[PDB]
Amino acid sequence: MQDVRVQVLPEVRGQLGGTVELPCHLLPPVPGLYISLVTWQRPDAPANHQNVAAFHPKMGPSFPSPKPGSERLSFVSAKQSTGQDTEAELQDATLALHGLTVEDEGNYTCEFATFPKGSVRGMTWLRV
Amino acid sequence: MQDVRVQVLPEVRGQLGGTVELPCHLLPPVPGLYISLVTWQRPDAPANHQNVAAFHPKMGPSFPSPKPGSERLSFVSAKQSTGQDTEAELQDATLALHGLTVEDEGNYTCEFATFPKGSVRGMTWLRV
Ligand SMILES: [Cl-]
Ligand SMILES: [Cl-]
Ligand SMILES: [Mg+2]
Ligand SMILES: [Mg+2]
Repeated sequence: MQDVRVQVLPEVRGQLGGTVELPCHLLPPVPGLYISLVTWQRPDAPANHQNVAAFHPKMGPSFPSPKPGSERLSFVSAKQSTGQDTEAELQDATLALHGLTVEDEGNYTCEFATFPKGSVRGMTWLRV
Repeated sequence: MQDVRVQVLPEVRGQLGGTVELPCHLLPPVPGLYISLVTWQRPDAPANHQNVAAFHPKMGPSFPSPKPGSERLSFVSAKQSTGQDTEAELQDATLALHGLTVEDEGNYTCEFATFPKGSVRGMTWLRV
């Protein structure tokens, strides 16, 4: 079973008041690897305020910080299961920020909690 | 819903050739918080070799580094579900190292991947 790694861009440039995407993908495809969770964190934030977005395969997204907050964040492509007919897909963890503010600038870390490989991460600087 | 934090000791002293435990507990009890995964990492290791142990609620433990490796690691108290009669318990992520070697010394990070709160961690220096 191959190791997995988090593919990101090192820097993304956004426009104030606009939307920007932070690509994040778990590579390569590894049959049998289970993605238990994905999170986005601001690693330079106070330690108890690092998590800004999370995604669970069965329960979907959460946004455990008021800023940027649910209203200004979306998982662009991640899918949760909503019934017997639908399966989760967390491999593309790309995050969008909406209504960009100056306080949104900085480092963002995309982390996949996987089994059996454990947790792996990649970091992007959002420049606004 | 209260934030959760990882409770650890800052330093644990082991004896060469012996067993040592690294306590790790997710606090406080939070009704509704789901623990998706726990991992133990060596944060000072090369980046692609940080994960040394993982625990999934349904699939149990994995040890994605040859050292210390499965033979020399155990989750002291974590429980997986093994059927309809049993439920997982990951809140106590305490790790034991066995047959301690000098190469085992250093920082160990215990991380819980939770929903909806995201991923939180605590770090302990194992002194041997
Ligand atoms: Cl590999
Ligand atoms: Cl709180
Ligand atoms: Mg928070
Ligand atoms: Mg490995």
